[PDB]
Amino acid sequence: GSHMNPPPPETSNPNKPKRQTNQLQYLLRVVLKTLWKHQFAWPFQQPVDAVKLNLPDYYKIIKTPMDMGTIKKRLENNYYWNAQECIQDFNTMFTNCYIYNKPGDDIVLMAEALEKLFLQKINELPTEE
Ligand SMILES: CC(=O)N1CCC[C@@H]1C(=O)NCC#CBr
Repeated sequence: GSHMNPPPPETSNPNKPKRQTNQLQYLLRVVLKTLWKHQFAWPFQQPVDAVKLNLPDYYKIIKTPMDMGTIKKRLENNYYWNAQECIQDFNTMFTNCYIYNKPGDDIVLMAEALEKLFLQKINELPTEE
C-alpha cells in the first residue's frame, strides 16, 4: 500500500525462536476467535490506514502500532515463544487506541468492550503445561 503508511509488524522471521504452548493454543482458539468475531472487531482487524482515514499524524503519535490481523497471523504462523508476547501485543493495540482517541469516542467505547472480553478470557488462561 501507500508509502506514507509504515510497514506492518513482522509476522515471520526464521531467526526468532518459536514454540507452541497450550497457552498460545488457547490464545488462538479461544481468545482471538472470540474477539475476531465480535460486533466491534472490525476497526481492529487490520493496520490503521492513516492515508485512507486522513489522519496524517497517526504514525507521528503511535510508534508501536499493533492490530488483531497482525496478532492472528502471528498466532497462525507460530511466531511467539510464549503467551506473554501475545498478551503484550493485545495490550499495545488497546493502549494505542486510548492514546490516539478521546474518552468519549466511539472507537474507544468499542475498544473498551473488546478489552473487557479479552481480560475475562485472560482470567481463564490455563497454566502452561
Ligand atoms: C489506534 C486507533 O485509533 N484505532 C484502532 C482501530 C482504528 C482506530 C482509529 O485510529 N480509527 C478509528 C476511529 C477514529 Br478518529
